[PDB]
Amino acid sequence: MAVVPATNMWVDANFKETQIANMRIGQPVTITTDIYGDDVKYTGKVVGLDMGTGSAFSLLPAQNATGNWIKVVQRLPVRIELDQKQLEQYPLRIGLST
Amino acid sequence: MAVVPATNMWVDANFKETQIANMRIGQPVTITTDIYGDDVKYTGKVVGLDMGTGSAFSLLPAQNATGNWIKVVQRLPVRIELDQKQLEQYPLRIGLST
Amino acid sequence: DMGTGSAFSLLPAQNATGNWIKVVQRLPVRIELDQKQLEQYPLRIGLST
Amino acid sequence: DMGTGSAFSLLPAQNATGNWIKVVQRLPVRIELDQKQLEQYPLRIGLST
Amino acid sequence: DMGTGSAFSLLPAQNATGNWIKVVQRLPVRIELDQKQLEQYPLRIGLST
Amino acid sequence: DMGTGSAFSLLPAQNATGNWIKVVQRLPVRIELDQKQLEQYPLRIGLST
Amino acid sequence: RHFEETDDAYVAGNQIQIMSQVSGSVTKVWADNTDFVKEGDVLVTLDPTD
Amino acid sequence: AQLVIMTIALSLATFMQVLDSTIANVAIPTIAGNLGSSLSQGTWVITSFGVANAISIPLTGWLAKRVGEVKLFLWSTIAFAIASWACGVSSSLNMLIFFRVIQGIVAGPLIPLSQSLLLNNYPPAKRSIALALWSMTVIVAPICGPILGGYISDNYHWGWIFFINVPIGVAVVLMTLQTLRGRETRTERRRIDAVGLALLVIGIGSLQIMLDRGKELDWFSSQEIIILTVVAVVAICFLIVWELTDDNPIVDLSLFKSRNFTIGCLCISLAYMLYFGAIVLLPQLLQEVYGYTATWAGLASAPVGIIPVILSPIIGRFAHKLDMRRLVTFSFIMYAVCFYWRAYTFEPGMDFGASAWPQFIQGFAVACFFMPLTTITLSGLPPERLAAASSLSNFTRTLAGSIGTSITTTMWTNRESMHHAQLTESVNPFNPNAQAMYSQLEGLGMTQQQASGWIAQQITNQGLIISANEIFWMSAGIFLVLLGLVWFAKPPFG
Repeated sequence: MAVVPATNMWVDANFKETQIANMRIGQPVTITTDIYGDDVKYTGKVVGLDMGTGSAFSLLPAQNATGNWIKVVQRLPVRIELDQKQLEQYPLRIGLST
Repeated sequence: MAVVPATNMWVDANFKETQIANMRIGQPVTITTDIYGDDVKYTGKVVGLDMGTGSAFSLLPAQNATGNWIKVVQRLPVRIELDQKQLEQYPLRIGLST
Repeated sequence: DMGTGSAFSLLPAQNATGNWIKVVQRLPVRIELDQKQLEQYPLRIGLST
Repeated sequence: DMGTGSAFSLLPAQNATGNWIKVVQRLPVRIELDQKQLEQYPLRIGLST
Repeated sequence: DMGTGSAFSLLPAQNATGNWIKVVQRLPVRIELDQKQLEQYPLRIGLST
Repeated sequence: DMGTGSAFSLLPAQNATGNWIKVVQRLPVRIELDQKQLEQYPLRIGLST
Repeated sequence: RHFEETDDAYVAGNQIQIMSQVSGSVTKVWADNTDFVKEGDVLVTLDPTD
Repeated sequence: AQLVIMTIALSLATFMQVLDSTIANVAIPTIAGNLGSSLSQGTWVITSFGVANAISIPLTGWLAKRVGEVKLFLWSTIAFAIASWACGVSSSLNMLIFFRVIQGIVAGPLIPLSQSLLLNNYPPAKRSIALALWSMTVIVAPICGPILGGYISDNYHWGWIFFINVPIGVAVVLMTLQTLRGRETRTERRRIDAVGLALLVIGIGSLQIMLDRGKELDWFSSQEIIILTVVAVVAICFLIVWELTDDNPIVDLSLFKSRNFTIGCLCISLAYMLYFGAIVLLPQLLQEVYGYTATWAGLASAPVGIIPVILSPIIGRFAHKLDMRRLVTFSFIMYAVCFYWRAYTFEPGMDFGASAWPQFIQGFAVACFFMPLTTITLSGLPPERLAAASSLSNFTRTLAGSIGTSITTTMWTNRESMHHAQLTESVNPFNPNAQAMYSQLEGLGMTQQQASGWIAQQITNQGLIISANEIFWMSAGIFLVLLGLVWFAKPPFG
């Protein structure tokens, strides 16, 4: 089975390569969810950016060998840490959009 | 071989993330199945809500990947419980829709 | 049977593209045959009926 | 052969899926080819006929 | 070679399906090359010809 | 490199299948970057240039 | 602009796949889906015959 | 009565061409296989007809002014029957290409000449009814084709696709001779312009070749496509400059001086671009991503003809009390509704009914788009020029259809590639519910490489569905803007 602790949760924000620049550690963030709508806000901070784009560790070709090659803008995940006093009263769940 | 008991059964709801803000544990619920029509109404109770939507537990998670022209909304299964006195009178089977 | 076709699938129906639409489900029923007539007209696995 | 191609496959085609449409079924049949003529006209595996 | 490619493939070809359509088969052939020519204009695996 | 991406892919390309459409191939090439300017302007794995 | 936005975000967390340190057969199961379990609680029990 | 028999005959004349156009594209795989050729090699059997027909359609009026409309109709019908027979009994791919070229060159004067004859012969008291009846045959044949084409492909030897046209031509010629006797058209001899013909041939042929071959050559990354587009653009520019200055009209461009004609042509051409670029995907999507057969795939588009086959007379009967513009607007809104319907409802496990209701809805949209817009297009022009106007309208419409197909196919494949790239990322180590899939696969005995291929195939299918639904959304959005253009046309309708 699985046990899912509901205390320490973060957010993974996928930004394009165009936006990754100008993002440093510790910058303020504001996160709004859909289950709670706009009636509740969240505060957080940048923890850091990842040294990989997801496609680094993929086990399969990104595109088919038979087909041609088409340019696709890449995305790079960013770790954002939430404040824990808001989760206890407005809890979240894994995989919700924001 | 697989042995499948016919005594205790529940229902997985798969609600939209945008309509679960106000559900609680123990709220009443009524269920009508497409096998017995609209003349056999079950009654149940909300045991609890799951953590992890439906995309989080899948190999190919539908997501708002950058470049997508159509936005998507996730779903989060919630669990219901059936009154067994009704169930023994009108047996159900796994996978039936309601 | 005690489950529909999708419930007891071999591999999970892979995650949809983001849309979901209700479709009717189907449940198998095991029908016996008269053996005395199979010998006159044999069948084979996978023939539609 | 005692079984259709849709069955007897690596993954037996799963009916009862709620999106089922009827299609004809094909049953393989084995044919022995005169061996005195293969030597004059060799054949290969997978050549259509 | 002794197979038409579709017979000798990573995933075996299924032809007793029902949605089968006829397509031309292909058969690989082995060609030698003069090594002296390759000495001054080298090739690499996968280049088309 | 001594091979095309399609030839040396984790999944081979199967050209002897009849439903084959010609496509220009590509060959990987390695380029050495200077490390002195990497400190000033870091780069991540997977970015595009 | 001074801001950067993205709708490709998703909440994330930790998950542990409970696994046994030994082989055997099961005789009890102490929890089901949507059950609160504390650290140090028994979740499964095996036959101690072997 | 003679009027009804003539109507049937001309309906058949305009029906045979649509049947022949639609059936071949469905039958191309088996035909290509039976003659020892590949799909790319065989698809030339369609491009040749496309080029020939594209050249032939603009030239209808020039031959009409000299040979005579009735004689041209009869001769073209007999020649088309003969060409279809010859194609049916072919025995090689090259011979098939030759006879298809001949057939396409012959068949050009069918649709516009038939429309002109029907419009003129009927008394003005029932012009609207004649036009309404005509629009039906162009809306029903495209669906009546693929079902029979698939049945013939999967049951009998090919060649019977091109044999059915023989009896249709025979009936058409017999009825036309028996009914049109004495209703001849006045003729006139005039000098021939050579530069106009040469420029038209070169330019339109180059455009058709470019459109039909761009995909496989990755469009502008091939020098051949570049030279083709250059020659096409230069030829068209010079021809357009010349024709407005030419004394003898190889192409009658004076019709563009009418505001109604310009607006109607533009609206019909753009709407047809969207329509025909959209419908093309559905058969391929069903056959490849869902496992449908050709006959089943064609059967999924039957519910489109349920509505028009009823409402067409009613619209024709009551045309006296309708501001046709409001019908065009309603049809555009109904086309947006249908495409948005498809956009938010396509799923991997969708039954036959999930792709049959939207076409039932699209029936209304198609029903109220051809007759009103064509009535506006040919509004107020004198009876003698109806031939040239029809030729121009058909030429523009066919160009729009080809352009739509060319754009849509490339968008579909490219967006599929993008989605494939964005999906395969999740399949890596360090991921539960990713090693579990491998474990279950190896449970069934598949190797590691085979399991990887299977996962890749599934990702491909999902990407195709997503990319296909992204195109439908774009088409509906584009429709929403094309709505208001139809209001620029004055009301001289009559």
